[PDB]
Amino acid sequence: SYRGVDLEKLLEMSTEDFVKLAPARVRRRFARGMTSKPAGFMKKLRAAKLAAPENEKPAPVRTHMRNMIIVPEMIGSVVGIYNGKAFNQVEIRPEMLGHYLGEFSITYTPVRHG
Amino acid sequence: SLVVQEQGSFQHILRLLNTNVDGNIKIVYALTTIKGVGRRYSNLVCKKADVDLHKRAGELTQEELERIVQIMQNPTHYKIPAWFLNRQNDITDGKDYHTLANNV
Amino acid sequence: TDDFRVLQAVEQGSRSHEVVPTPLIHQISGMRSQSGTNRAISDLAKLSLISKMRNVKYDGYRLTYNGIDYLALKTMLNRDTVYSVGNTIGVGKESDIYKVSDKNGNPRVMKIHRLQGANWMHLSRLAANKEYQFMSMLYSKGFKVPEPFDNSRHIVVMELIEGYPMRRLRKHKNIPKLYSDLMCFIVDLANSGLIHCDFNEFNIMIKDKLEDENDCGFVVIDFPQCISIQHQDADYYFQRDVDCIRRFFKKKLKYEPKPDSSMLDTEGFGD
Amino acid sequence: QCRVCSSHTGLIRKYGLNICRQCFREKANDIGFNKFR
Amino acid sequence: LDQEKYDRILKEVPTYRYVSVSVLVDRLKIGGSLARIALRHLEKEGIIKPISKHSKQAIYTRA
RNA sequence: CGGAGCCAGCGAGUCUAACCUUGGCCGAGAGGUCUUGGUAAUCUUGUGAAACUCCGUCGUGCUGGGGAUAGAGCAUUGUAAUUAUUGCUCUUCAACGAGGAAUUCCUAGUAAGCGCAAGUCAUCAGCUUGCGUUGAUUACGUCCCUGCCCUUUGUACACACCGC
Repeated sequence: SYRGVDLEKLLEMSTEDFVKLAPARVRRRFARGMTSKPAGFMKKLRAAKLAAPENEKPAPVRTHMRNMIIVPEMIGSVVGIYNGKAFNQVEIRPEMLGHYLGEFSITYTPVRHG
Repeated sequence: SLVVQEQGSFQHILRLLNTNVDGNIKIVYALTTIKGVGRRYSNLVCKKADVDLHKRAGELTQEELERIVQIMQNPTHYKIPAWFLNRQNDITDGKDYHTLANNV
Repeated sequence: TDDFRVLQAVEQGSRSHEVVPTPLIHQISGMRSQSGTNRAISDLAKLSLISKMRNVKYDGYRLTYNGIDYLALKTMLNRDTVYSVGNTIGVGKESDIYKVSDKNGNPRVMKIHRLQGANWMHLSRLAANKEYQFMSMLYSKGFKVPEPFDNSRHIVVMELIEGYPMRRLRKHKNIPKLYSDLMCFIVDLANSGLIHCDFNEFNIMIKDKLEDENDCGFVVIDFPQCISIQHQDADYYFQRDVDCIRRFFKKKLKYEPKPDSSMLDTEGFGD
Repeated sequence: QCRVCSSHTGLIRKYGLNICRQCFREKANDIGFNKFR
Repeated sequence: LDQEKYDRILKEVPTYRYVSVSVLVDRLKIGGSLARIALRHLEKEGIIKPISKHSKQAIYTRA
């Protein structure tokens, strides 16, 4: 549940209704605007979702736009997020809504002292 | 002011919401002892309960403790709106919670 | 071997006179031609290992702090010591402390001393020798203290010890025995004939072995403050040690003494 | 950003005149801020 | 515990030639807050006589 | 902490743009709306700053000192705020009981405490500079330490012997 809402009811929501259920950061992000190129990226994303076999994982789509709000349109896709060097493929969950894509890809090696 | 003296009748340490409260501080700063409750929260609760907050917590009747607990489980029904509570606009339920002391 | 031997020779070409001219470093080395001596001195000067003092009609060569420690490293190549150099933990007043390692791979501690022309070097040498002999006296008496490896003329190389100061130590379980320890150890100091006036929180270092056997020790580093009991002011020095222990154990460990602490007149019937 | 002679080092970025502190003291005798006290 | 703290104020204040804020908490019966309530109450009664009054310290005199 | 009183000065401000903003309504606030004044000793501005003064709450108790850390949301600038730019609300309340070896600066409106303004400024300072408010102690002596020089001249053993 994102606001106490069932999952499949969330899935078929538009972007703007998810802004109607969003926190202040997501609302003010979408209220200023969005670039035209992620629309074609979402068309490629849904085409690769249409290239998915039944009862399995979809085609992983590689992504650079780390600042994009995970809208419930993209729940279930296997996405390889680019950390600055490499792509990391994670299945988008309903637990991942409202987040940037940058929150799910570590961009550096850990520092080991002791 | 007038020295209003009481023949005993006050308890040293009360217990409320499963947590020990010292019945010698002001009621704001005695209910501040429990978790999830600070200074202004206990202050506004006891102003909605109309509690004399210059009175200490030993001179407080348990009926006002019941009023304070009723404002604990009902903050939004007693004209304390959403800005004043702990967990506003949740993700699990979409509601406003004031997370209490031992329920964290 | 050979270049280090000739650098040792011009090290030995320092204990002859004052600020050494060019032909003495030519001839004390006793090398073949202009090549080795002049290109070696230029390699010194470009690495700031030597400097030129031109006092009228007189060339001379001024050794700074740089071009010494190599020889000490050579002196420590002789005595099985450090191979790799450099990790800064602590820049003190009369020494700079580094974390180093041997050929064997164990990390050690390199205290270089910087206390020119002869006197900076030589007073660093006297400081290193004095501290090495004081460390030798403490370990010979049996004081728990870091074990010295060597004192490479003015750079002291010793062991590393797994400890952390008492300011970040909340408490232990055996607090009254720790108080009896930090009373009886100053008693042992007065029985040595000395009083370490800076017996503060930052001095006392505790190694922590286990939590069951309780076989641990202590490390006390108060070297430019130890004062013999014969001096003018040792009474309240001893009392400052005792009372800093007591005020720390009252403030931090919340412990008050049930036995009365030792005075200077108590410890006058000691050593 | 230095828009005069590509001299970002020490811009005086105040008031948009944007001259480096080297060339600001070259052109110091053209504006009028000179040595009094 | 009302009749075995309160009247010791009425014994001690006529004893003490000087009664102020913290030479009346010192009896180790009361807090520093209600002490000034007892000060104003003895102002109203008359055992305490005002010398000078400030919001942090107030000087009085026995009767 | 809660009220009240409300004292300055240096600056700085928009064009072929969105600067400084007064005032009025909405919002707990952040902020938002609607305008208006000022290209400036004119408006912002009397910049009603902070420290300060008074009265009440507190009562020495890591306390009602502290505010580090963390949670939740809400707004603002920025295309983009995630490793949170920042502002607001509630909550979570850590080390820290005047601080070692050692270290810095300083003689009157100076120190110290305080804030404000201007540049860094798309947003914020704990960055730098000037301004003003309150305003100590104690020297007005010294080369004893630290050095810095200034000189006087005993001199080069004018390079000697050696043991090595």
